[PDB]
Amino acid sequence: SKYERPLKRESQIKEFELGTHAAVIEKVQKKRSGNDMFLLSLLGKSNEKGVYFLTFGNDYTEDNLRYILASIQDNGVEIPDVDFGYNRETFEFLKGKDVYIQVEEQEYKGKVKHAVTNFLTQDEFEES
Amino acid sequence: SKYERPLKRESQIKEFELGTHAAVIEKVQKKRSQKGNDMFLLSLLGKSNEKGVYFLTFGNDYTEDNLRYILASIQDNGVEIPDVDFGYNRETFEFLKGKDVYIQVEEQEYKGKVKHAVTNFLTQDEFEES
Ligand SMILES: [K+]
Repeated sequence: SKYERPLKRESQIKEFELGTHAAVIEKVQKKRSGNDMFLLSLLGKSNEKGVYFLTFGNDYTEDNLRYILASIQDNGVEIPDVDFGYNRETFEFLKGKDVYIQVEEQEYKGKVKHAVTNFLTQDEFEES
Repeated sequence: SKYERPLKRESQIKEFELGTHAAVIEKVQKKRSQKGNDMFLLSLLGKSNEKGVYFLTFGNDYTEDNLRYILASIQDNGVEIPDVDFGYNRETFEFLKGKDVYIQVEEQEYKGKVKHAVTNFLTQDEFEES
């Protein structure tokens, strides 16, 4: 057969549209950049797919996890008295928790994506 | 203008087809039956945006086993089951939310008319068999 540039595969994977969304942290995976990381897979109400990298070791680590925990808290889950950080308690705790999320567009290397940027509180979600 | 019947629209409420599906427990709602049994109503969202429901009834002989089946399915989708007494309580209500499961849809009869209904929660093995 004469070669013919094939059509792009998985063009119709559901991604989040711009704005705020009620989502679930469907999955959590361990990763490494040097930096220790949790990869958070996010699932939308219409099976939209997004990801968020929680990076440990830096200055924003504590705050970034707090917002996640507050968003979980505001989706009707009690935050226990655990030492939250790069540990197994946290890894397990984040799996299958409802959240509010913010989705903005993000340029990288020419093309544009829809990136999950922040985890929102009840108040910040209701604003939008 | 003279009347012409508009074509049937699409159900934005797309129901589950028959057979087996992977889904997530999207929502849990506190209810009470007509008899007076406490109930959890589980909204299930399939991978193709299908939407079904399930009534977990407490205070009968089928309650304890029904939870095992749900909690086993949650366990096999990679979530550790905590050390709590499961029942009509905050800890159960909160835990079930947001969890991936395997379900089995079948034909049932509501007031005589047939409908697609979520019947069982499958372990990993059972899912693959289908
Ligand atoms: K029409």
